[PDB]
Amino acid sequence: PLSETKCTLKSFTVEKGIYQTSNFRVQPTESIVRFPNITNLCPFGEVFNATRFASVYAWNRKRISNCVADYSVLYNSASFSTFKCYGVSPTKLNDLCFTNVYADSFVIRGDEVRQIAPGQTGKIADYNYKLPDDFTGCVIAWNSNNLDSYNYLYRNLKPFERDISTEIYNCYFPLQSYGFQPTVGYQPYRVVVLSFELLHAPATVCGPKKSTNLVKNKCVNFNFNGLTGTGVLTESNKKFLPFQQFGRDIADTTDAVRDPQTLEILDITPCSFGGVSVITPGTNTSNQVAVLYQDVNCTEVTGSNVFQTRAGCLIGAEHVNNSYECDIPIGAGICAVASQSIIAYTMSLGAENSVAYSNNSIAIPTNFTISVTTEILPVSMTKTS
Amino acid sequence: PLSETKCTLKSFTVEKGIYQTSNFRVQPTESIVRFPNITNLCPFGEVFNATRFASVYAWNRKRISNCVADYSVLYNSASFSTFKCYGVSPTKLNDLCF
Amino acid sequence: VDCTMYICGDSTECSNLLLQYGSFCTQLNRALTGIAVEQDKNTQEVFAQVKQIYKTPPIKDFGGFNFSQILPDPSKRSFIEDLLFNKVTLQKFNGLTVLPPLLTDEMIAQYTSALLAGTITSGWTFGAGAALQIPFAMQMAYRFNGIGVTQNVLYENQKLIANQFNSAIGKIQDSLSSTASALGKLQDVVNQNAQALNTLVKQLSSNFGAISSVLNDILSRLDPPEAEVQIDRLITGRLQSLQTYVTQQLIRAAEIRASANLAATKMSECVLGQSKRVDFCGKGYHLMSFPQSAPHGVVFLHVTYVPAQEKNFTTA
Amino acid sequence: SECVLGQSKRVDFCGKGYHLMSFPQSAPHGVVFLHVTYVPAQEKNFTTAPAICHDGKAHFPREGVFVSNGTHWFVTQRNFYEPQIITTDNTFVSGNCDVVIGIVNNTVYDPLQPELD
Amino acid sequence: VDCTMYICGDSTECSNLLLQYGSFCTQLNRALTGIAVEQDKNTQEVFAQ
Repeated sequence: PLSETKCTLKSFTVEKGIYQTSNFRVQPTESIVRFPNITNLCPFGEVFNATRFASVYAWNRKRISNCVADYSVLYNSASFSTFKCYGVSPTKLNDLCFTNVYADSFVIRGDEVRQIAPGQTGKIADYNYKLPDDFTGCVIAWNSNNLDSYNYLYRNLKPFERDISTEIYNCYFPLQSYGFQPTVGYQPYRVVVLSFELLHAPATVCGPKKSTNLVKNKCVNFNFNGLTGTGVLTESNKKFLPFQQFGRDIADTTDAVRDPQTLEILDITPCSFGGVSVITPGTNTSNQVAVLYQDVNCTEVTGSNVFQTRAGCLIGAEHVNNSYECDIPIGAGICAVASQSIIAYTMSLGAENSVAYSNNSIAIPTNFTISVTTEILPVSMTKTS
Repeated sequence: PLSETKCTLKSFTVEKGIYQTSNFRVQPTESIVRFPNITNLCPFGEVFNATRFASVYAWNRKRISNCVADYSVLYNSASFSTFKCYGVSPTKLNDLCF
Repeated sequence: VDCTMYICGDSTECSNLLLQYGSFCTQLNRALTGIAVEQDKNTQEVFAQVKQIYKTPPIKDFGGFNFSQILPDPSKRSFIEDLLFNKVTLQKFNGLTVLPPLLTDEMIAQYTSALLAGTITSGWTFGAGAALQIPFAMQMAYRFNGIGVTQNVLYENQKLIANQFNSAIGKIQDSLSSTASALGKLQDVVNQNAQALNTLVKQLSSNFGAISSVLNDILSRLDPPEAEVQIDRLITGRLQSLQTYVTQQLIRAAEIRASANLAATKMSECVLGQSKRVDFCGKGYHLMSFPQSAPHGVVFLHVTYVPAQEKNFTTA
Repeated sequence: SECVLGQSKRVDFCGKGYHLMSFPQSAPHGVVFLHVTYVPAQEKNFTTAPAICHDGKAHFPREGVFVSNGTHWFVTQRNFYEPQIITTDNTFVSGNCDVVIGIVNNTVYDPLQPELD
Repeated sequence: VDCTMYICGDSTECSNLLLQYGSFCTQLNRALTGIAVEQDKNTQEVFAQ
């Protein structure tokens, strides 16, 4: 414990007093994961392995839910040309649960395959398809001209807008078509986009996790359905409502959460942390040191001689009985080297006398003493420039 | 106004005093635009529809002025490949004077 | 406050990202511990003005004055100090803590009783040396003679002055028990400190330009090469907020230090003696002062003498 | 300004006791005052009284206090023991001595009367 | 001083991009009104004797 002082003060000798060296937190163990019950593979094959994908005017969209989705079986393949995820790490989607999945699909040029992105301008980016000032799940575009090489058509609209009309709009029809032939600038690509949502509803789609057992009344680390946290889990007198998935008081920290597999509400609280403070009698006098854990009941930790005070728990100092003058302040009426040890007493304010008061007696001095008392006052500081 | 006070003070009850709830400003109406009167289109075609583009030793340069320009008729087409404007947005160029 | 825990919140990635910002954390910790240690100096400079813990005699024959409502009760604390402690209606979650004061309210209520017992029993003397007992009526005559009115005007009017002092103590006890907003000068300080801490804790739900306001989320669904910039945005925002808090706390603690200096001087010069400074301790001519503890301050009760029912005379 | 150039009557402002004088001293980056103060010592307790009955009059001290060492009454200054016979040149008189609470009976001298004989 | 008008200047997108900075501006407004009320109390204490 002492050496942390010699390091916090960048010195080999520290004077008397009480310093703050560091904090302490009971590190959690045996991390748990708590994912939903429904565990069935999702049919992405009935999505990516299709052949009838509509044109750029009526680009199709399908929904995905109510399963568990293996993503590492697609992302790590050479079967796609551009696999670019926006805001999510592709190697991590097997830990994040989503509420829904929107898989949109169409077929466009291989040159214009770059314009399916938020922040790009061009023909389809401005007339056919767009993404908002936010992230989608991922973009997955694979070359499929082998099975495609006219029937694919394309034209201020907004992100995720559909133009179904094909009319002449000064008489000129604006629509146009592709060409499917192995003859580079017009080679077509089959492209899809996956869109997710995070922390807006109960989640149903995520990857193959274990959903290990549950613990209670312990500082544990949990991966609770894409919401990761650390703390002690307790039981609540409070009760949520049928439409409540978690709770909180202030500052975005989750304070309570219901189970996804048992619908049971548990409270989450930060597990015992605090500061540590080392009361030292000065290194020139000795080398022994006392230590105090701030705002801690030392039922959670060395424990050679323990004294629990209103300031915290004090180890290394003996609680002596008779009050003395205050040597080193600790706080809340305690002050703390005497008799080869460190002592922690309740400081006293001075000698307790009572003047003999009577309604007919007076006390008058007979001698006097003149004294000289010093008093120091700073008047200037250094003129730094 | 009392609702604005109860809202600014994060409370359904407020003691006496004088609080500052918000600012206020008379919103303008009927915006105006004033561009010069000289409106005679200039030939960007005499720039883009050419073949004598000099090599990268004496890459040619020309000046353009004294016209109301037409930038959509160029940008909106599929004629070009790279259309990357450094510091300006192309769909805005029909509101900027140079 | 703990900077590495308020800012990051037990995220080693964020700790590494923040370690490259110099020693801002140590500097803010240093400032905060400076003001925390200065508060105890303020308290011991105001209250620890006495050398010995004087005591009051069991026989109470103070010339007819009733010091029962200001002298302590063996329960703790006096009656007026209890009314005060009731007149005020005052955490540790994430990197924040509230240290306790060095002097418990018991010790402060014992100091403000030692001072009172020494003032009623010896007068000016115990602040200049040893306590020299004197009957209370003679001390009051000394004070009257000090303000310019001969001593016989007290000995002829001892009963009326005792009655007026008793009725004024009653008036003060009533005006304290009944009226609201009595200790506004202390409730204001408590409210300011609590509102500053509230703003500090609420500044953790901001993005500052990042994708989210929670760090473990961006840690979960993003790659370190990109997570660097989002964590940096959150880090610089939280650092700016912590620095703002520290500076405003410094300013407010300087103001509180000036007020505690004023209170220490008022204790030294109005309780330990008799002030000849106009309107420094009360309205009128100063006779005496009695201190009283408080939740987070001090309350002086100045006893002063005010002339009334004047007449007109011819002069030369 | 208020302790070197003069004599402050403010309690515990320039020392611990009664202020007599002060001497300043320069310093590295400040100032050091040396306050010379007067502190009473070796106190003794006497019996006291607010006034004195004398032939129907109440005698109050002029400057000081009435003290008694058990037997006889003297007048002193309230800050030092220098006793003196109670005379009429140092005790004024006001009113009949039936009102003051705690008057003691004693004799008050009159230095004109013996000079008349 | 008013934050949203000094630093943005009546631009809705600037106000939107600023709302993400917590409540710094409310805090500055609070400080300024505090010193204003104090400047009033100063004269109230000096002259109303």
